[PDB]
Amino acid sequence: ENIEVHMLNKGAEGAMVFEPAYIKANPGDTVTFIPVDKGHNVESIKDMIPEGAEKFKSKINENYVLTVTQPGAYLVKCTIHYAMGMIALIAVGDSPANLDQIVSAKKPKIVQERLEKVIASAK
Ligand SMILES: [Cu+2]
Repeated sequence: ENIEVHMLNKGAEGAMVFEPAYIKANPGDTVTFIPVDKGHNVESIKDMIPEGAEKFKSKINENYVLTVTQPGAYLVKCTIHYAMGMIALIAVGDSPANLDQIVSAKKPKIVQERLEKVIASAK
């Protein structure tokens, strides 16, 4: 199945957000990122995707279809607005083995707070 995600300048959680910011998917699903506001992209974060997965980076303002195969958790960002907290978490399959590692990893304090809300007030 397909899961559609919007990239927005402003949303429920504030400025520069992905909606939804928590995405549950199964191997073989697709995640479609739609730039409803311009100035955004999607890129996988170094060491914050499962082992075996390839990294990716889309073009600014492009509609991007991501096919997820390897199970685990994926933290993705908007390259442009990562420092302002623009991130989304994709969880592929149940009990993603690297999720605690991702939560502990080093990242901007604004992104850390949003990530904690996605796993709490999101799952
Ligand atoms: Cu952005």
